Amino acid sequence: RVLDATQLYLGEIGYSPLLTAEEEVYFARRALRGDVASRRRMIESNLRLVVKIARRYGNRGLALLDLIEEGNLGLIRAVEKFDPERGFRFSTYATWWIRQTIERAIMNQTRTIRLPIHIVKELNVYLRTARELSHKLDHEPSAEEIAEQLDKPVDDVSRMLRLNERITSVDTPLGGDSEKALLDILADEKENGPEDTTQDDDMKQSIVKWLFELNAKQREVLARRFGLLGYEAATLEDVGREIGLTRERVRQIQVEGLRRLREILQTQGLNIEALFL
Amino acid sequence: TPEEKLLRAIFGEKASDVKDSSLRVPNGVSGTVIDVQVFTRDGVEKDKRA
RNA sequence: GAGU
DNA sequence: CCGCGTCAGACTCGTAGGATTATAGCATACGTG
DNA sequence: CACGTATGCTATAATGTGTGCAGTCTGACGCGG
Repeated sequence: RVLDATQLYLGEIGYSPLLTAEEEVYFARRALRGDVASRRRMIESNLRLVVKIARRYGNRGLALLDLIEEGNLGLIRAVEKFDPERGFRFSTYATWWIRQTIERAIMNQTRTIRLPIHIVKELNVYLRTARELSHKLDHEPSAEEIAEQLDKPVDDVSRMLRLNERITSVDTPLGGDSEKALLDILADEKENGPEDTTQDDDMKQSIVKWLFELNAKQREVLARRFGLLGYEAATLEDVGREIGLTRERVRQIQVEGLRRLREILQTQGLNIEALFL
Repeated sequence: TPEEKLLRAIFGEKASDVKDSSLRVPNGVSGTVIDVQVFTRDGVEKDKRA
């Protein structure tokens, strides 16, 4: 049968009767009182207005159905805050709430990276200003030309235009040819290299061998303090407390062990110096 | 890594704030630089070469 | 655009 | 049967980066140094 | 208190969508009337 979401929804809204002013006022008095039925009937009678407005605001923000739902949410706020006693029509009041809610929704949801309202609205004034500038300059405006117009920092303008940089999909295939996407080219920069992984093995293992060259006392002090062969980087007090009370002696043996390693390096450092790239 | 902690303690050589992203000749291409062109934004202090 |  | 739908349709190489729009204006509200 | 982010309200009437494309390929194998 008829399986479009949109068509179904529009049909359902169609089958609710439109209200006159006096009717709206009567209903709405009872709605503020909390009639339930009254609220429901006013909402449903005025859904068609929502769709008329969402039709306008759609275009490129979001799906029509998405706009319709957000619009409905605005309409509900309007029904909650309507004043029947004031002579102004409901549709006039509701229009404000519906437009408001739709716009706020499209300021948030539209952007993959959620941009705060303040930033978004700032950025928009930069845009509208750019448009006026471009009309009269014949040329689309520079960052500094827009900044000179606003009497503001170029850094501000630049940062905002950077945020406006819209996303590219990683899956989008490249070159007008359904050959291969961005993912196919894009490296993992963090993940080195069997080269790099094997070099860390080599490094760590060369340090073990070097540590064993030194005295049993120096090697143990270095191992425990660095957290190298131990588990935790034991502080001066921890290492001293487990061995030799003198916290000061840990510093002494440690620094002594580093200087013996310097000797090994000046002798056999011919391997160590090549660790500098 | 604890190893580099120990090593940088030994040599001092505390590693600096700046890295290295210099543009270099792609490997096995080789030739003569015949022209250079520089583009700076409107506000940033220009290079001496520019 | 290059061999199939 | 007829008709409407879903499913397949060679292998490596190449080139090059890249597109669009627009969301008011102001006052209060919530969380961090 | 301030700075960054959020939530909020506005009152002439206005009350069922459309829009941007798709271009029709092909021989086979199943699935409700």
